[PDB]
Amino acid sequence: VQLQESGPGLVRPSETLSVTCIVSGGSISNYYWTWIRQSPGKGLEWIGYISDRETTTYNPSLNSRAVISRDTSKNQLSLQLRSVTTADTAIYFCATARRGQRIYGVVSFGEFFYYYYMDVWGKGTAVTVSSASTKGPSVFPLAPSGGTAALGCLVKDYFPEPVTVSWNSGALTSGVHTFPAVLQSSGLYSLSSVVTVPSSSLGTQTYICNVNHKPSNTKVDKKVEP
Amino acid sequence: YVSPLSVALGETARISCGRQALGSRAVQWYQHKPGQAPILLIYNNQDRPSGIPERFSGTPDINFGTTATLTISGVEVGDEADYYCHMWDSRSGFSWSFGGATRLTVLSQPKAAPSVTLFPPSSEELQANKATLVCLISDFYPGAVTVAWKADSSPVKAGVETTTPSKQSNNKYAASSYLSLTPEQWKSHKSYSCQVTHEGSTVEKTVAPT
Repeated sequence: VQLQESGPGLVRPSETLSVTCIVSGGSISNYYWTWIRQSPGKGLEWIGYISDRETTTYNPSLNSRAVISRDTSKNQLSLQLRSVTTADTAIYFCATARRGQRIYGVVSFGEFFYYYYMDVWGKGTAVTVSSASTKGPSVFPLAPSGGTAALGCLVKDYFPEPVTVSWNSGALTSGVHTFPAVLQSSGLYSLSSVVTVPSSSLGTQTYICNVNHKPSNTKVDKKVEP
Repeated sequence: YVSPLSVALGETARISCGRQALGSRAVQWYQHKPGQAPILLIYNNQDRPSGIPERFSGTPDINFGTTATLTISGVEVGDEADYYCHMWDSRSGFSWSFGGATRLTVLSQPKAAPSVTLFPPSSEELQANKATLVCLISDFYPGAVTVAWKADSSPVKAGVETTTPSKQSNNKYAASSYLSLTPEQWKSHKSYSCQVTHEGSTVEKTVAPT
């Protein structure tokens, strides 16, 4: 099955976080579904799950701040977390959950237990809890010898993480490297994405980078030229 | 939460569960690499999902006094990741906690020299009244690196923000250093340089207002 999350990317303290998860290639009806999160310098926290009967159960450590739902009409799983605080900043993963039974003796004597395993998961979605507003990234071309030249885009001063970067969509798949971002003292983020190209194919060929800052949200393209 | 374990490349790594079961158990093992979806590796103590390499193995609950352990034979640089042991047993209750992560570091991969690309301020940024020099360092191993900046013959001590190195999708490190100048400063010096020293060797690149 395939899962992709979507989000606010920026949530004010004391407001309600909200994330969604679309599912493909499996019917939502016949399974259990769950949410897990990871916060900076912490571990994976199990939020809670929904059953095929649409019943929900949750970690007490969330303190009933969490609520999890299904929308079969859109095949979408969903989650709200009310009253957020900086500690609720996290990447939020949606996953499938299977139930299995460990039985050590007699059923009737209740000598068995259940357990869940998450077998299919999403990539996560970055959600940040901050007062400040999304800031779009101004993006600058870094212009283009080994037989290759280097080509890049500077994606300056955005908030919060993350930022998507693409080149031409598919055709330039490699060799392109988008670097981890730098966190400025300002608290802004900047990253860079370069690709190595043939000099011969400079001046005949064209490259631009698709920069997405969904939290801004902002969108842009740069045509890189010497 | 993180418990480091370091292992020599190609040997057998053995990660113990953080919890010892009170009662007959069902343990799951999860692998999590930074920036990707976690993966179920073992379920029900010893069961491996299709597509998980038989290199991974768990301990069956035979009722012997044996702690849950993940065994990774022939550990590869690709097995560097976090490993959680989700422990279910009969006297502990519904276990909401995934537990802490054992962070696995695989050691003894070959030394790799850094590639270094140095970009001057865009003509755009200059007309946006800003200037930032960009130094990209990749393909190195190990991950400790010194980046230094120079304006002409003297070492710039500030305006410099450099990321902490981290492994990329070719298992080698990458880092970026940014030196932000004002246009009049850029046009002030004949030349700036970004100098990287890795494992004792220093190489350098240079740009100039043109």
